[PDB]
Amino acid sequence: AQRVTFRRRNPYNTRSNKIKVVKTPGGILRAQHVKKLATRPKCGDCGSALQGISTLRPRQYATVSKTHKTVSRAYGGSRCANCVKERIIRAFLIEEQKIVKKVVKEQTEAAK
Amino acid sequence: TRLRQGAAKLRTLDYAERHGYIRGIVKQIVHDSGRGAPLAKVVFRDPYKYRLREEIFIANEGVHTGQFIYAGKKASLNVGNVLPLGSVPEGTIVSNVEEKPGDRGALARASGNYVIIIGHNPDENKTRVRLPSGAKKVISSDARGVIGVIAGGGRVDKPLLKAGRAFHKYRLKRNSWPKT
Amino acid sequence: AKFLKAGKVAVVVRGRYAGKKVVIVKPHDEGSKSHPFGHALVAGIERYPLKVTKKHGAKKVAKRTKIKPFIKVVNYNHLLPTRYTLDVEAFKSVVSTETFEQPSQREEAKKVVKKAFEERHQAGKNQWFFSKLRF
Amino acid sequence: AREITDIKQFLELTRRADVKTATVKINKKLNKAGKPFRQTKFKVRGSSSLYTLVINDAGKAKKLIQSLPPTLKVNRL
Amino acid sequence: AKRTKKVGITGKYGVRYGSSLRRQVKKLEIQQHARYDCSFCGKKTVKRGAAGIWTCSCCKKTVAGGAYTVSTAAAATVRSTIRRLREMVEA
RNA sequence: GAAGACAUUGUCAGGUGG
RNA sequence: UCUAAGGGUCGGACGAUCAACUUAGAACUGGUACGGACAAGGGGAAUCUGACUGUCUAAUUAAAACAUAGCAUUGCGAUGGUCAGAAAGUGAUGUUGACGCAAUGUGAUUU
RNA sequence: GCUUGUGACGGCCCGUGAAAAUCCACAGGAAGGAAUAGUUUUCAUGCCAGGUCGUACUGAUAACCGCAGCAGGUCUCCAAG
RNA sequence: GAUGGGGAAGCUCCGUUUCAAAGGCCUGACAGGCCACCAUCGAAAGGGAAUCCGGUUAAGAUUCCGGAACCUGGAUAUGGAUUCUUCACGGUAACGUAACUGAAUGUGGAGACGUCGGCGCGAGCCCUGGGAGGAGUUAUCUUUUCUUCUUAAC
Ligand SMILES: [Zn+2]
Repeated sequence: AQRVTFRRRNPYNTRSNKIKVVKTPGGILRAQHVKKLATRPKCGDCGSALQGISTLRPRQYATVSKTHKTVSRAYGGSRCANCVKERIIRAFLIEEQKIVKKVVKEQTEAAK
Repeated sequence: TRLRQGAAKLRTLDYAERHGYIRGIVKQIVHDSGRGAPLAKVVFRDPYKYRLREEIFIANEGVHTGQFIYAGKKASLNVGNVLPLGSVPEGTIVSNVEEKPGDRGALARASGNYVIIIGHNPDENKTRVRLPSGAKKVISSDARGVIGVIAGGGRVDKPLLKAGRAFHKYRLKRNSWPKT
Repeated sequence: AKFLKAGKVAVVVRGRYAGKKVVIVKPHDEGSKSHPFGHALVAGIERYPLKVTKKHGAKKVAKRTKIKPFIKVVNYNHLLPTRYTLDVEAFKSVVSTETFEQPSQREEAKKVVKKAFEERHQAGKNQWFFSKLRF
Repeated sequence: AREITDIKQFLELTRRADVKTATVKINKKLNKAGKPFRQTKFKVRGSSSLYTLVINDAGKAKKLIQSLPPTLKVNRL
Repeated sequence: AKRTKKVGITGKYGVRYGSSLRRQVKKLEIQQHARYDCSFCGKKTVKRGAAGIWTCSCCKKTVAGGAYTVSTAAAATVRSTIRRLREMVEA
């Protein structure tokens, strides 16, 4: 048992000032300052986790290229792949029902 | 008042509300920090500029997420919606009602409470409505009120059975506890 | 009845072309060895043509009316039918079960349908098709 | 640092005008039951990233040491 | 097994706070923590939280309700009189 | 929009009044 | 010093290999002492009080005192109730609204 | 096995247990641009630069506060057999 | 806690976006047009861009030395890709690859979030088998007892 020193000046067991231990070449343990976790990005409609995307820190997204923060189709880096499917056919069916109300209103004004 | 998401307010009496209606949509239903009743993040389309205008209504019972609200003056009588009180007959139960038109609500706001229109003065427009206390009061029609009771009736029936629960209660609103 | 036909129009729901309209050319109700399910060879577009007005110039409309076609195989369930239709006889033989290979085939198959959709959209027939479904 | 699998990729990193200096290392390891064989490690100072190449054969090492340019400054071990 | 005769579900609190109060809090405690019927799914997977709310994990939908129930008798009667009065006033 | 020569504000005089 | 039970991994009724301390059971033995040290509840029959966890008179008092959830009453519908400011184009409760806000006697229960 | 981190679950409440700077994406499509040549610097390579201040030490029955080198007090991590 | 403003005999006070002409652009021929805030201060334990090892001194090191990576902000050449079908292709789809333009405005995501319980996973430490080295007990027994056998950032 060797005992380990915080390398940073914060002594406390905060959310951030976290400690993973790692053994080294030179034969003395030291502490190693892990940083906080990522989170899955989420669905603006579903509230669900969405795939293909790298869970990265928010400024850390600026380093990676377009692919890792994206998928190919429309609504790529924001949506579920099922919430898109729901809203698209919503937009199609009620677009058709606009024509339904068109034929209704032209029918009754033709009657008038 | 750290966590209080927003005042349980109404929309303003704009041209749409005053000469028509508008369709506005709920997005979620959330528990207020230190309130007997829940609230509702509910959104509209600002008709003067291109954006979705958020609003914070109080959550009457029966209403679910994924719901629409036709609302204004020409709105069909249904739960969750809102009207100025002239178009409805007597007996339509409402809540969160206004004292003056556009004050965004003083009366009938608390949990499981409501008010009961009983009368109309259609000429020289007013409307007669009873309070939860029961005091009758007649007010102008152009002011508004949401359909239905505030959700959460029967919050009061449960006892608490220990002091720590009351401390957790009265840490949130006001330090009016322990009382002498 | 099998209201799905090959003079038919439909929409994509998945796979990099959703929110874009397509047309069927060759249904296979029980599929093949590959694509082992009810599928259909289809074609559509990838970049809708932008709208034009009075005051635009010939060069402006020429830039705006460029259009990107595509061809793909799809499960039926990943589509949605549509009451509208389109004339299909022009590009039947260029596409085939083997046309989705050796893309020297594929790119000429795109170019024929590019010219076809361009000549169609000019003097626009199936305006509803050629306009973008919004979402 | 980074590793290489293709020498036709490799042989221009040594010509890319960032390198001034590179080196060779040799390593004594044993394959599965095998026999103790020396193992060459050609390393080259790419300034943004060190590029290496691990090689077990010595004839290939003699090939590459001669194939590389004369002006380039190599060291050993 | 039914491990007691009359104390039932509120037995964790123990011998404290009086039987007349334990009865009422028991009556409400069974009501709050049970699972209730979804209007949309038709499933007994509807759970409350943060009192006032009622939430079906199946189909993810949420609804306000009573403090300790999905719905009240007042909810029932205002629903019924609304079903009346909508049809009456509309026509 | 409400309210309007009243309110109110500035100044004076009764009852009550730790 | 022994016995039994409690397992994995590998093969098509069971078998080969691999490893853990948990309990139970039967003997033999000696200061007839063995949780051996250290650490570690004394218990019970009657009477009265406050319901309880809890809080304090540091520096003479740690309760039969204080709060507590409950019960019942009373007031207020916004130009409102409580409360404050040198005065204001002031200010809290209040991002609230009678299942609320506030002051009451009293303190679980049966009656 | 001990400590610690994370994950998927569950309970828990009239308690449901923060906001902002910043970063990214998406829809949207003003507009720009090649054929004898451009466009892409969110891919890879390649070049220069990163300023001010703190940083020692003890952290206690001698390094601080208690008139003091006072059997007192002061938040916290590592924690073996 | 300023300014606006209003009070206060007055020192200075109430208030913090409100009884305000508060500020800047975008083309484009001094004229047209769009946008809407409001200051600012307050955490060396909250959020937050990015670093490790070894060595080194009488005394410090994620600071120096030796080696090896990363972040941001710049300019700009090349490679690669896309294109005469100008803004890639593939895969049913989940999604992928080395990239694969894009403003104003809008929407969404991260940052962004409780306590306790049990269950899994892995890290470190502990027990230790065999082997190779070094030390020690050996009047007597012990193929024994102790220590070393490690490997970061990225
Ligand atoms: Zn449901």
